[PDB]
Amino acid sequence: ATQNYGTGRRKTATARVFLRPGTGKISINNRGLDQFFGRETARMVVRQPLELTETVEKFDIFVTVVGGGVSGQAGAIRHGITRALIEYDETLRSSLRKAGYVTRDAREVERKKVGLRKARKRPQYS
Amino acid sequence: RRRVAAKREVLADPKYGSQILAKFMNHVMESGKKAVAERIVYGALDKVKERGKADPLETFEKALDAIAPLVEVKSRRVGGATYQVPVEVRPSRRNALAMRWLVDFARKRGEKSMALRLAGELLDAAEGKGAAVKKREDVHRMAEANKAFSHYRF
Amino acid sequence: VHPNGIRLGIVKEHTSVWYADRKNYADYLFADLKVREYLQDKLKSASVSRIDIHRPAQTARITIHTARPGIVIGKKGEDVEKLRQDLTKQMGVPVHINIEEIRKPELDAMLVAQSVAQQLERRVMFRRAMKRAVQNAMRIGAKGIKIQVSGRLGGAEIARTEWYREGRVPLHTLRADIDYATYEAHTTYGVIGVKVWIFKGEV
Amino acid sequence: PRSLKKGPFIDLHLLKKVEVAVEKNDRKPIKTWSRRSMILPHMVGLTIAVHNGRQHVPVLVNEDMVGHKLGEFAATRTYR
Amino acid sequence: IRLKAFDHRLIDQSTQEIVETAKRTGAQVRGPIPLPTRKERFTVLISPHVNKDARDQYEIRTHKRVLDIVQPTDKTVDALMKLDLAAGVEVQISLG
Amino acid sequence: KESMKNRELKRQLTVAKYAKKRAELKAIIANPNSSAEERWNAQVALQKQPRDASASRLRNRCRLTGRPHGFYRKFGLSRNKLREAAMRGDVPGLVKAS
RNA sequence: AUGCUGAGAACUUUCCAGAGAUGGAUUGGUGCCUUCGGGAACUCAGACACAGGUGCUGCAUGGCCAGCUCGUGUCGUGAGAUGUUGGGUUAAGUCCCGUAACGAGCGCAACCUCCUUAGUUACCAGCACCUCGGGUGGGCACUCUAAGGAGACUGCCGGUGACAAACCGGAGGAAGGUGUCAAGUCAUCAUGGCCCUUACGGCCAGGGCUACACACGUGCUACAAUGGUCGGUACAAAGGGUUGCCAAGCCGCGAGGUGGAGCUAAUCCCAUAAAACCGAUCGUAGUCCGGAUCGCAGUCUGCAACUCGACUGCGUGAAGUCGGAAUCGCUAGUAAUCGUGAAUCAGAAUGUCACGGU
Repeated sequence: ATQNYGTGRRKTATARVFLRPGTGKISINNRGLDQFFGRETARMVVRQPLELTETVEKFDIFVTVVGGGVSGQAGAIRHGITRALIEYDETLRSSLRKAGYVTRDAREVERKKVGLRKARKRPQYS
Repeated sequence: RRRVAAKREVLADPKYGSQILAKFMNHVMESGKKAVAERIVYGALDKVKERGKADPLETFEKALDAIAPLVEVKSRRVGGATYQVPVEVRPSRRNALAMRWLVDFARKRGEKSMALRLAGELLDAAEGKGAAVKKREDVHRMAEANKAFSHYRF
Repeated sequence: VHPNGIRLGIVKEHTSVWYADRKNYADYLFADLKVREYLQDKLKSASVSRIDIHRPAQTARITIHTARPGIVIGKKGEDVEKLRQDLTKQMGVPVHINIEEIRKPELDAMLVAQSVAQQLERRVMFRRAMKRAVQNAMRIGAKGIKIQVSGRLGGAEIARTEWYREGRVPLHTLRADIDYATYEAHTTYGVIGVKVWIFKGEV
Repeated sequence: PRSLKKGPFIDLHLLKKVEVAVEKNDRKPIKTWSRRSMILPHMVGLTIAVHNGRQHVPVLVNEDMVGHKLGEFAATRTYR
Repeated sequence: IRLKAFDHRLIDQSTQEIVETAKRTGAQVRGPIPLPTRKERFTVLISPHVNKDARDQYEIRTHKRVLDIVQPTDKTVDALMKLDLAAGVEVQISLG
Repeated sequence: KESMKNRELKRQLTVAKYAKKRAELKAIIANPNSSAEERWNAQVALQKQPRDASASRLRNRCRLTGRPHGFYRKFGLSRNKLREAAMRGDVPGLVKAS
């Protein structure tokens, strides 16, 4: 069927999309997007691929992804919009290079260095 | 000496529909909270026109008229007096001084509504009678004694 | 920073493979000291390269990888109980002692470093002999031996890093192995530590 | 800390020339071999000298004392 | 079955002698349940002069495995308790 | 020094010399079940009964060297051993990773 | 650390001159190998010798940005030089082509997304159930933090350049070009010219190391207005854990000593918490942020809190107003304000804090 497995990841996650076709319905983390979130702007940043792939009338999206911070896996809703849909078809394949929202940025907080203050935040010298 | 960086502007605003305004959460983010920033990123733009009669993208765009300079203030040596460099420059220089210093006069007002003491200066550029407009006309007539120094001894 | 702490795994083996529990981790760490201090001052004859100390079923395990059995072994176990008693009475657990065969022993580094302190104290020459330490141990087998000599060399104010190198010995990589035999002893004047960097073949 | 979780002071070996010396008159100073050693709250008005190694100090004790160490008659660091 | 073993290389070679030698005797023993790397960072000093800018990294691993026997009668857990060590492996056993 | 490394090392058998009166006198003090007359009976405990019965003057060191700093809970040894132990292989499981 | 000789082997030496060790009344014991000879460890002990350097001494006694040297060959009378210059390039002694030079070692460069089998005891993507916190089968596919792994390109076409190192541009695809500076330790292993030599072989040691009289290596914290005082939010939560970590606390405004769910921890003790909504009366202050000697005094280590300690309850006693003389120093994951749990088995180890969600 359309009973698939996609995964968005920010801060070492393992996600669950219970995806099916429909008409533009969004939900996240056993909640709605108007239910867990609100008092932010990061909800409809994901609108930017969503309205340009014209899937606002075709799919039902429920990407549970947990962990991180307040607006940290608000950076994971960035990723998991088209992963479990390009495993269906190949229409929007080359039409998503303009956005560029899949690469898990490895410029996060890596290994801990002594002598410095943080990863590569340098201390006071003379 | 090679320029290795690649200019990557990322502009996609969730509700506001701007063109050049979207990613500006950098000095509105005062190393703190985003939920504190929610009435002052766009909620203050929903607070500029509430005493006015327009759309808040009307007045924001026209900051590239009279608080943007004409010549540049970088210092250069030949063998004598250190000459600055007046020239007609591309918009990335003069309009860089038309957005970030317009908000930089926000502490000597100190009024009610933290959301209003950031964006209570933007509507003053309809005639251009605010705070950043005084220093832009200082630039042009402190460039009379320099304007011939572009090829000869520059 | 140490290179020899990296290859604990996919190339060589630990010599202390034993376990007690997380609060019990330092009970058999009491017995891991006094065994090596008896081979340094006393059993210089049939010198020792590597010592494996393990805790098998119900007693202990110490294997002494020497070179000469004819000085130790005599007439079917006359000194086997003499190593079994003089060691394991300060050691917490007793040791059944096996003896293996390391025929052609000129390719361990400790089997060369613990043979030069017996040669430098009685005024045997300091320049012709460190050449001939690796002129006659390089017929078959190894391809190169470096010996960094930064030390005494007759004169008391010397920081001359000597250049007794013969072959090709890279000492930075892990597949090309690094040997490190830093024995130290007291010559007639001046503290001299015998350092040996024999390079065998890789893999 | 240092509250009155410890109410009394029943110390036996710091005692046997103190509690017995009530019936005997007060003509000799009770010498002390510590910077710690204390005595009863019902004997109030004895003399204890600060014990460290060279010379002794004037020690004056009145009726109203409840709190802490003997470190005030001679100081901790007595300003040499 | 729970053990108390060292690392990656002395339980992944110690459970190979357990499950196949317990499947030979007509019994059913389940498969290996994983356990990742025991993350703990260690910091000491290495400089001959006293120096605060010089620290480093170390670790001791601790890896155990969850197993269970469905029909408990196995001599693989008691007689092959002395086999499943080589040098310092201490095989705890559980009758599960 | 010779009259120092063998006079405080003997605290293994002198601090717990008694070792049976030292536990029969230090648990029910943490119980409020003692009566109002019984503030004194539990205080004939350990001091003039010669005063090597507390433990405020013992320190943890190395064995072969005797260095008190650099001592951890996972060893009986110190900071000048770890660089020179597991490369000769005196410590199990100490392996470099990330 | 000592060689010779000891009654009693060793213990007990708790108790008394100790306000402060023990010598000893030492409250009892004869032990120990049996040619029934002999032998040996110790609380202290009387002789001879010493161990201790705890002053001195890094000067005949430390070894773990990028260029420097050897060997061979040459030119030069020689020291010395060529190699390593130059021309085009490089994070680079990185190279390409030239070039009486040719090969070397060292620094540099490199070395430290794909998966069978997976979840005895978490819990709900299969689902009944649930207090919809999942008691539990089932969670191996619509998974719970992976041991170890094809891993990331001079790979390719095209315009420059001698075509050549590179340098500019395009792939795919919500991933594509990275051997140095007469100085701190004869002292954590070492090692000298003189020394204490009834002695730093004796130790229970009869206390006398901060007059404020300054510059400062200065280096979180604010500029009183986002305005002056809390017990509240979708909410941290596991390991070491057989002399340990120390429940909901009955105690509480805030003290979770008797209690103890966890005693070998998909358990938990600090177990409570995240800078959000519109937070109150009143709407812009050297002051209703302000307490430096006068917390006295409150059943927790337990023989050792007689004019001094956490417990911040805010009745009081202030100096924080655009950083200017001039300079710490910021070109990309950066300039940048949420904390550490655990011993030789007793828990106040602060400028470089396991995650700064910006």
